[PDB]
Amino acid sequence: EGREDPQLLVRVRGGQLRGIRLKAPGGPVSAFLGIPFAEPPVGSRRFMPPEPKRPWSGVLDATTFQNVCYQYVDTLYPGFEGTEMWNPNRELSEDCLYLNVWTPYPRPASPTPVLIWIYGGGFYSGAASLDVYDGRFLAQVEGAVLVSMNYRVGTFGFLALPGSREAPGNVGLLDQRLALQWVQENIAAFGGDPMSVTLFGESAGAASVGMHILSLPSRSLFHRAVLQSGTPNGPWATVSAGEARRRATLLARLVGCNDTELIACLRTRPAQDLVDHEWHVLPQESIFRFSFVPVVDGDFLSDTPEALINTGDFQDLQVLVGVVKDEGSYFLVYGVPGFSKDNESLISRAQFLAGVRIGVPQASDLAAEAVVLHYTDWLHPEDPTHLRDAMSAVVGDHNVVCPVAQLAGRLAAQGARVYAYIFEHRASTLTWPLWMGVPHGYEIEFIFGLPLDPSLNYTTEERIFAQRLMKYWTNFARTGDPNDPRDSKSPQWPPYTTAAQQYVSLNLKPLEVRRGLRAQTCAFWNRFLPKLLSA
Amino acid sequence: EDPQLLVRVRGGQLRGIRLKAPGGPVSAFLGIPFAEPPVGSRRFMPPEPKRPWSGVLDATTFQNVCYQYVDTLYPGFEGTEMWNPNRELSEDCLYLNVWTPYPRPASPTPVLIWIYGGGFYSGAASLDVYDGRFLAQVEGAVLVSMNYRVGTFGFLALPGSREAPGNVGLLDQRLALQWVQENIAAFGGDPMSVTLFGESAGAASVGMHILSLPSRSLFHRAVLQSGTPNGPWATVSAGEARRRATLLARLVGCNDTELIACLRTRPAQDLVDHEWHVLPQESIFRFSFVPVVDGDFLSDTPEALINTGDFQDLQVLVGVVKDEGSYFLVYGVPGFSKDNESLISRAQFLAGVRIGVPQASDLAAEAVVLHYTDWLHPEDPTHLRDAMSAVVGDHNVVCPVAQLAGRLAAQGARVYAYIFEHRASTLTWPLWMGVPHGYEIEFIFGLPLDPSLNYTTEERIFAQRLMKYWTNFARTGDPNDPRDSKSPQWPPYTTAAQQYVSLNLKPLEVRRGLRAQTCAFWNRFLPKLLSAT
Ligand SMILES: NC(=O)c1cc[n+](COC[n+]2ccc(/C=N/O)cc2/C=N/O)cc1
Ligand SMILES: NC(=O)c1cc[n+](COC[n+]2ccc(/C=N/O)cc2/C=N/O)cc1
Repeated sequence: EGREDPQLLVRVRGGQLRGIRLKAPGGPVSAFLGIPFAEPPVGSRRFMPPEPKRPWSGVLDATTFQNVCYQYVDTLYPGFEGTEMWNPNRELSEDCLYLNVWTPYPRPASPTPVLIWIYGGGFYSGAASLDVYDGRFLAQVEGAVLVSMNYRVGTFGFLALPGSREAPGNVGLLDQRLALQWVQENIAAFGGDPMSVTLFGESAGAASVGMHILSLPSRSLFHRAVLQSGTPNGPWATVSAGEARRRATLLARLVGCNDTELIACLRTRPAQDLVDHEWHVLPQESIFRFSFVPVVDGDFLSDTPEALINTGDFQDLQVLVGVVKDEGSYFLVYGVPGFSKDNESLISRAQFLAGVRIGVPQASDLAAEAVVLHYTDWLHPEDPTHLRDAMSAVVGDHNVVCPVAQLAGRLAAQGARVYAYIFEHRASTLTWPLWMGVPHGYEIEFIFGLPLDPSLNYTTEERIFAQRLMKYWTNFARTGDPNDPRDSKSPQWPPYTTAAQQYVSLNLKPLEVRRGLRAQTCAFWNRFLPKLLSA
Repeated sequence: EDPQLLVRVRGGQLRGIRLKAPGGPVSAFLGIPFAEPPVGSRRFMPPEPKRPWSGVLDATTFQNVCYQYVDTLYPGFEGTEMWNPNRELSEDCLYLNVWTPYPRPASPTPVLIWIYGGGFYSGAASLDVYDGRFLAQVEGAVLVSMNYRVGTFGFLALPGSREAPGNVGLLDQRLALQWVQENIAAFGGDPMSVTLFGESAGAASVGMHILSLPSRSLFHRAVLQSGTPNGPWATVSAGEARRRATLLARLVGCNDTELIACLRTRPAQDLVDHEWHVLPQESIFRFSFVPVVDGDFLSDTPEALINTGDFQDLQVLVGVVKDEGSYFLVYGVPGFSKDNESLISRAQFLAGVRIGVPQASDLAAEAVVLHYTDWLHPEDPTHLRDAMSAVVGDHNVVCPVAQLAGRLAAQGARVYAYIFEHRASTLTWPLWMGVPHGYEIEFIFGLPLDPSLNYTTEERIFAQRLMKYWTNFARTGDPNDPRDSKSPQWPPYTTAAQQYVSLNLKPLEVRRGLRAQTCAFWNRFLPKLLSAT
């Protein structure tokens, strides 16, 4: 204070922050990285809801990203950029309840709609500091205020002994909520408009967006929601209390540990230890299942997300939801024998039948067989390309595409304004093999405008496309309508309705309007497969 | 005394009639007895060979139609009456007809034996659509069609009983086949090129002869139009037969002997009267008295027999029409009538599915419903109505044909498949029914060649192709024109390629996968579903 840049000093409820002038392609952005928003959920506060960050004295340095929440680091393909980019890029620490604010520089004159990013990562990983989450471009180019919060992933954030006091579960969501509160209270200090807060996120982040939609206390904290390749409903995003309990207790067992005693013990265990074992607690060989995820606690989540979407009403809600061309593929290389990033993963019907059990771990044989039955191309039932692609499709449809359909469906049905997309563009920079197509999580860098960074080798059409997506997103943030209110030479993105089921393709090509998110196959997943469990 | 019209078969002498076919004359020997009238004590009994007769049996007129339900749902309406008996009903109806070229062909000629449909409860070999004159004249075929007992008379089985062993309508047919073997040379027929062909139940029977050992020496090729021995309707288990028999017997006021005797006492029409009360569910495309897995004629389930059989010295021509199921929707599926577009509501669809797949558990019905629902257009009646048509067609004919065509090929039979896509210009059912069950027969039999029938000339030409495929198939085991390169070729249906041709007014187009996905559902998952629940 005195010699430094007047435009980078902001006070927030917790006290004084000094941010950083960051270079974006189009010019400078204000950045306030690693702002604490909670008391470090450390020591005795492990598993506990976050507590509001106690005000600090002097100026907090908000110039660099803070610690990433303690998490499993993926090491299946070490060195590989396609997994590296998701890996923590800051120190792993339980003290990681920090959030990031990008805004134009200078900060916007008039209150500016807020985008709050919630990262995915299966609820066991992710960090708002990942390069693909860099909000400088949306800040710079769209003049948006962008906020991303770390929240506790894995056990630290989602280990629950439901009903207990010391590990009530969902605290990762509560961290998220707490940041959302933080934005309400503090965002105006940055020229953010607390009255125009959009949540967007992807994979688990989307599920988290969704759960905020579905959780009353969160509802007053944002106005519009974007769920990219994630939904709070679906087989992966939550667990029953019983399952949470069973997993928490087994994880306990596995590290050597009445809920207090158990949790107390868990709290004496080193972070790493918990991480080291978080994945041993899954009931089956699974892909796209994660150990510690939001629990249906009958608190944060009053009931199952399934119920909550089926029955709640979503009047004041505008929701942009969508999927990528290939939700499944990514998950295939991490547990489905046959699959790899290093070959074309042409599998056998055996390997498929197998992968279906892994992909749909919750399936009884009959269910699994229905899956196989549905996805087999009965012309080419032995066809490795088809089976590989089917396997992709199964995992993607089951965990992402169909829940998204269900979600957009029920949401529209219940008077929410829903825009739907399928993002069909494969980053020209993608390092995954062509077979994986546009895999889970690979629209994010476009939404964020990474292509705008010339030093990132994206093609010029990827820059144009990036701005387009950024337009959509920020338009949607701004108005609850991704559409450019002026510009109408460009085709409209109709709301997804139950009657029309319209959604747009997001390619390099202009918006193509399609009907039915896998309407047919999703009938299978959303309508039939449930009934096949009931017997 | 035209000696062309004069044949001596084993049983004595026949006087045929010289019939005019559009391109010349044919010898028709109609009303030829091939079994002792299955009357009186003989009712429900296997047919015994007709006793020899004195003098010259007038064989110029069709004989009685086997005693069957006459359909009344739309009286006077050509669309239904065309299937109704066009002769006097009578249990005394074990006669076959032979058309031949006139003159009697010089060299032994491939015989096609037609087995009519009629759900095993009706049909007759005298109906115009089974007129063998065209195939005799145009294609030089010796064409035989028998009557075989239908309904209770042909198929009321008290399995294991002496006096209603079951499958006697099939035995009737087997007898006609023996009769052809024993007699057809006398007509110029080649008892070494006998091709059975038939539709609906006529196909199931054709298939049942494929599946029945005694029948195998009685034909070489088989053509199964729009029906199969496998599948939901063509057979019943012994227990279900017994059940329906005993039930029918209850309904007409009656150990097996003591019961059959009583059924024996009953005027035909009394049996026919109650023939329908005996279906376990409010069904469609389900018939009360059908061949029974008796462990005898059918040593095991057609599925068992088609899964496990060896079929490598067998050629089969199988196919379906575009709308197998539609026809059946008007006969018990609320909301369907030939007298509107039958645009149904979602509810009527879920309902018209427990009637179409009557044996479905709610789960299986739901399975069917979710499968057939166009989720882009979930409530659009045009779809629901077509899906209904589809459900019933696929369930009953298409997919059964699929499994059959698949199993036969797998197990070494040479198989040709088709989907018949041409709707007759003269069709009397409304358009929404498309190409209903049964409506390729007119074409195969070459009826469009009779100019007085007001078939378009493009249909005349089509009929001719079909007759040519069928008779080529009859001649050679291969429907393809054995000299004629300007194609395309009808490839054998194989389990790999699953190729089959559309028969329509365009040239053959080869499609692959006979509703592969949908039949997957029907032939793979549905069994598993009910096979648990
Ligand atoms: N802690 C866990 O539950 C866990 C940890 C690691 N994996 C495997 O990491 C592979 N991987 C890598 C990236 C993603 C994407 N997440 O949004 C998902 C996955 C999981 N597939 O089953 C699964 C579960
Ligand atoms: N005896 C019976 O089981 C019976 C009698 C009459 N019908 C009604 O006739 C309508 N109909 C008319 C023609 C056909 C075609 N058969 O190949 C089939 C059907 C049956 N649909 O459920 C059905 C069963």
